[PDB]
Amino acid sequence: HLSDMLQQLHSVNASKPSERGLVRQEEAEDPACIPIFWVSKWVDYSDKYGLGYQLCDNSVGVLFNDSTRLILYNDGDSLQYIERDGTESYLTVSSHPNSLMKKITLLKYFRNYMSEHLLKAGANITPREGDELARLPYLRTWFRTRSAIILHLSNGSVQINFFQDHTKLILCPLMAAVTYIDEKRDFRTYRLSLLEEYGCCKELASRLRYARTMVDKLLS
Repeated sequence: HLSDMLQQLHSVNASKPSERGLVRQEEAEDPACIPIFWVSKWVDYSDKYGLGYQLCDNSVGVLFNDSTRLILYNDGDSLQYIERDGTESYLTVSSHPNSLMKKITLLKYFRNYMSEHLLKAGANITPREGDELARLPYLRTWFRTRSAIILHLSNGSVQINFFQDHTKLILCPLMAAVTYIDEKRDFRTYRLSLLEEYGCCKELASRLRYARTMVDKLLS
Protein backbone atom coordinates (compact mmCIF):
# COMPACT_ATOMS: atom_id res chain seq x y z
CA HIS A 1 0.00 0.00 0.00
CA LEU A 2 2.94 2.44 -0.01
CA SER A 3 2.40 3.19 -3.69
CA ASP A 4 -1.26 3.90 -3.06
CA MET A 5 -0.24 6.29 -0.21
CA LEU A 6 2.23 8.00 -2.48
CA GLN A 7 -0.33 8.52 -5.26
CA GLN A 8 -2.64 10.00 -2.58
CA LEU A 9 0.02 12.27 -1.18
CA HIS A 10 1.21 13.46 -4.66
CA SER A 11 -2.34 14.36 -5.49
CA VAL A 12 -2.92 16.40 -2.29
CA ASN A 13 0.47 18.10 -2.34
CA ALA A 14 0.13 18.94 -6.07
CA SER A 15 -3.10 20.82 -5.23
CA LYS A 16 -0.98 23.26 -3.02
CA PRO A 17 -3.59 23.22 -0.30
CA SER A 18 -2.10 26.06 1.85
CA GLU A 19 -2.09 28.40 -1.18
CA ARG A 20 -5.78 28.90 -1.51
CA GLY A 21 -7.46 32.23 -1.34
CA LEU A 22 -9.71 30.88 1.46
CA VAL A 23 -8.48 27.80 3.39
CA ARG A 24 -11.41 25.92 4.94
CA GLN A 25 -9.50 23.16 6.73
CA GLU A 26 -12.43 22.38 9.01
CA GLU A 27 -14.54 21.27 6.10
CA ALA A 28 -11.95 18.52 5.40
CA GLU A 29 -12.48 16.82 8.80
CA ASP A 30 -14.08 13.35 8.53
CA PRO A 31 -14.53 11.34 11.74
CA ALA A 32 -15.45 8.33 9.65
CA CYS A 33 -11.80 8.15 8.63
CA ILE A 34 -10.39 7.87 12.19
CA PRO A 35 -7.79 5.03 12.24
CA ILE A 36 -8.32 1.71 13.98
CA PHE A 37 -4.70 1.34 15.00
CA TRP A 38 -1.75 3.58 15.64
CA VAL A 39 1.46 3.42 17.70
CA SER A 40 0.83 4.75 21.21
CA LYS A 41 4.26 4.13 22.73
CA TRP A 42 7.64 2.87 21.56
CA VAL A 43 11.08 2.05 22.92
CA ASP A 44 14.17 1.97 20.71
CA TYR A 45 16.49 -0.54 22.36
CA SER A 46 18.20 -1.29 19.06
CA ASP A 47 21.60 -1.13 20.88
CA LYS A 48 20.70 -4.59 22.24
CA TYR A 49 17.41 -6.09 21.21
CA GLY A 50 15.26 -4.08 18.85
CA LEU A 51 12.30 -1.75 18.86
CA GLY A 52 9.29 -2.43 21.06
CA TYR A 53 5.96 -0.70 20.61
CA GLN A 54 2.42 -0.57 21.91
CA LEU A 55 -0.58 -0.07 19.64
CA CYS A 56 -3.57 1.91 20.81
CA ASP A 57 -5.59 -1.25 21.61
CA ASN A 58 -2.92 -2.18 24.25
CA SER A 59 -1.36 -4.88 22.09
CA VAL A 60 2.44 -4.91 21.99
CA GLY A 61 5.04 -5.90 19.50
CA VAL A 62 8.74 -6.09 19.07
CA LEU A 63 10.77 -5.88 15.90
CA PHE A 64 13.98 -7.55 16.88
CA ASN A 65 17.44 -6.65 15.51
CA ASP A 66 17.36 -9.99 13.65
CA SER A 67 14.33 -8.90 11.62
CA THR A 68 11.92 -11.23 13.34
CA ARG A 69 8.76 -9.98 15.05
CA LEU A 70 6.73 -11.05 18.08
CA ILE A 71 3.20 -9.61 18.69
CA LEU A 72 1.29 -9.95 21.90
CA TYR A 73 -2.47 -9.50 21.45
CA ASN A 74 -4.43 -7.48 23.95
CA ASP A 75 -5.82 -10.66 25.66
CA GLY A 76 -2.33 -10.69 27.16
CA ASP A 77 -1.70 -14.26 26.10
CA SER A 78 -2.06 -14.75 22.30
CA LEU A 79 1.26 -14.39 20.49
CA GLN A 80 2.18 -14.26 16.84
CA TYR A 81 5.72 -14.88 15.69
CA ILE A 82 6.88 -13.69 12.33
CA GLU A 83 10.03 -15.21 10.92
CA ARG A 84 12.58 -13.34 8.75
CA ASP A 85 11.27 -15.19 5.64
CA GLY A 86 7.76 -14.05 6.63
CA THR A 87 6.43 -17.35 8.01
CA GLU A 88 3.76 -16.59 10.67
CA SER A 89 2.89 -18.76 13.68
CA TYR A 90 0.32 -18.40 16.38
CA LEU A 91 1.24 -19.34 19.99
CA THR A 92 0.53 -18.30 23.53
CA VAL A 93 2.56 -16.97 26.48
CA SER A 94 1.06 -19.74 28.63
CA SER A 95 2.03 -22.44 26.17
CA HIS A 96 5.06 -21.46 24.03
CA PRO A 97 7.99 -23.38 22.54
CA ASN A 98 11.06 -23.12 24.73
CA SER A 99 12.94 -21.85 21.63
CA LEU A 100 11.03 -18.56 22.09
CA MET A 101 11.62 -18.21 25.85
CA LYS A 102 14.12 -15.46 25.42
CA LYS A 103 12.24 -13.38 22.90
CA ILE A 104 9.03 -13.71 24.96
CA THR A 105 10.88 -12.56 28.05
CA LEU A 106 12.19 -9.56 26.12
CA LEU A 107 8.64 -8.79 24.96
CA LYS A 108 7.36 -8.88 28.53
CA TYR A 109 10.14 -6.45 29.66
CA PHE A 110 9.20 -4.01 26.72
CA ARG A 111 5.55 -4.47 27.58
CA ASN A 112 5.96 -3.82 31.35
CA TYR A 113 8.19 -0.74 30.65
CA MET A 114 5.79 0.89 28.14
CA SER A 115 2.79 0.12 30.29
CA GLU A 116 4.08 1.91 33.36
CA HIS A 117 6.41 4.63 32.06
CA LEU A 118 5.30 6.27 28.82
CA LEU A 119 2.28 8.39 27.78
CA LYS A 120 -0.31 6.81 25.47
CA ALA A 121 -0.29 8.80 22.20
CA GLY A 122 -3.89 9.47 21.14
CA ALA A 123 -5.37 8.41 24.46
CA ASN A 124 -8.12 11.04 23.69
CA ILE A 125 -9.02 9.28 20.33
CA THR A 126 -11.78 6.64 20.25
CA PRO A 127 -10.49 4.36 17.51
CA ARG A 128 -12.64 3.39 14.54
CA GLU A 129 -14.40 -0.02 14.96
CA GLY A 130 -12.37 -2.90 13.49
CA ASP A 131 -12.84 -6.72 13.75
CA GLU A 132 -11.41 -8.59 16.73
CA LEU A 133 -11.18 -11.65 14.44
CA ALA A 134 -8.78 -10.02 11.97
CA ARG A 135 -5.03 -10.21 12.46
CA LEU A 136 -3.21 -7.33 14.13
CA PRO A 137 -1.05 -5.13 11.93
CA TYR A 138 2.54 -5.33 12.88
CA LEU A 139 5.50 -2.98 12.45
CA ARG A 140 7.05 -3.65 9.01
CA THR A 141 9.80 -1.03 9.35
CA TRP A 142 10.88 2.09 11.04
CA PHE A 143 13.59 4.70 10.94
CA ARG A 144 14.54 7.97 12.48
CA THR A 145 15.50 11.34 10.91
CA ARG A 146 16.66 14.54 12.53
CA SER A 147 13.07 15.55 13.18
CA ALA A 148 10.96 12.39 13.55
CA ILE A 149 10.51 8.70 13.96
CA ILE A 150 8.75 6.99 11.06
CA LEU A 151 6.68 3.85 11.75
CA HIS A 152 5.19 1.71 8.92
CA LEU A 153 2.48 -0.83 9.81
CA SER A 154 1.52 -3.92 7.89
CA ASN A 155 -1.94 -2.49 7.18
CA GLY A 156 -0.34 0.25 5.10
CA SER A 157 -0.45 2.99 7.77
CA VAL A 158 2.54 5.28 8.10
CA GLN A 159 2.95 7.18 11.35
CA ILE A 160 5.33 10.11 11.83
CA ASN A 161 6.09 11.37 15.31
CA PHE A 162 7.89 14.70 15.48
CA PHE A 163 10.45 14.99 18.30
CA GLN A 164 10.60 18.72 19.13
CA ASP A 165 6.94 19.76 19.24
CA HIS A 166 5.41 16.27 19.85
CA THR A 167 3.16 16.69 16.80
CA LYS A 168 2.23 13.45 14.99
CA LEU A 169 0.77 12.28 11.66
CA ILE A 170 -1.07 9.01 11.14
CA LEU A 171 -1.48 8.34 7.45
CA CYS A 172 -3.79 5.55 6.16
CA PRO A 173 -3.92 4.62 2.44
CA LEU A 174 -7.10 2.52 3.01
CA MET A 175 -9.07 5.43 4.42
CA ALA A 176 -7.00 7.86 2.25
CA ALA A 177 -6.76 10.07 5.34
CA VAL A 178 -4.41 11.82 7.70
CA THR A 179 -4.76 12.22 11.45
CA TYR A 180 -2.88 15.18 12.80
CA ILE A 181 -2.13 15.40 16.54
CA ASP A 182 -0.97 18.91 17.37
CA GLU A 183 1.31 20.35 20.10
CA LYS A 184 -1.67 20.55 22.55
CA ARG A 185 -2.69 16.99 21.81
CA ASP A 186 -5.81 18.00 20.02
CA PHE A 187 -6.44 15.71 17.05
CA ARG A 188 -8.35 15.95 13.79
CA THR A 189 -8.74 13.37 11.00
CA TYR A 190 -8.81 14.73 7.45
CA ARG A 191 -9.88 13.07 4.26
CA LEU A 192 -7.08 13.81 1.77
CA SER A 193 -9.48 14.46 -1.10
CA LEU A 194 -11.34 17.02 1.07
CA LEU A 195 -7.98 18.76 1.69
CA GLU A 196 -7.66 19.05 -2.07
CA GLU A 197 -10.91 20.79 -2.35
CA TYR A 198 -10.91 22.98 0.80
CA GLY A 199 -7.27 23.61 1.63
CA CYS A 200 -5.34 23.49 4.85
CA CYS A 201 -3.01 25.55 7.00
CA LYS A 202 0.71 25.84 6.35
CA GLU A 203 1.64 23.63 9.28
CA LEU A 204 -0.28 20.63 7.97
CA ALA A 205 0.72 21.24 4.39
CA SER A 206 4.39 21.26 5.38
CA ARG A 207 3.98 18.05 7.34
CA LEU A 208 2.28 16.40 4.31
CA ARG A 209 5.18 17.42 2.11
CA TYR A 210 7.50 15.82 4.65
CA ALA A 211 5.29 12.77 4.74
CA ARG A 212 5.62 12.28 1.00
CA THR A 213 9.44 12.29 1.33
CA MET A 214 9.20 9.75 4.15
CA VAL A 215 6.94 7.44 2.10
CA ASP A 216 9.44 7.74 -0.78
CA LYS A 217 12.18 6.69 1.65
CA LEU A 218 10.06 3.74 2.78
CA LEU A 219 9.37 2.59 -0.76
CA SER A 220 13.18 2.78 -1.23
